[PDB]
Amino acid sequence: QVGIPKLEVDHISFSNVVSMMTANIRTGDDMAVERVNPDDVRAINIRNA
Amino acid sequence: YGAAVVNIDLNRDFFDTATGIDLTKGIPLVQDLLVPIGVTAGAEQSAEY
Repeated sequence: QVGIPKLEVDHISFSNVVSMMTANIRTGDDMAVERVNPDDVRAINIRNA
Repeated sequence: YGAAVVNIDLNRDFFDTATGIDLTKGIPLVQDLLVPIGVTAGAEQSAEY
């Protein structure tokens, strides 16, 4: 037989396999971009969707 | 003798600075006449032509 889900039944199980990251996910290398503006505001194509 | 190169320029003596023209660059260049809107500074310069 296959093992019964722990959440299926009313017993309390005080040991479980907790998935976890090996280290902090906040490395500190936050993403940064180079925004570069339109050259002429008049020249922008607002049109077409 | 020794004239390296001989060009046919617009006459500065006639198109004087009183005309607002600046011929030293080899083209007429009148500042602040047909200046474009909505562009970064220095983008006006071609219109001086």
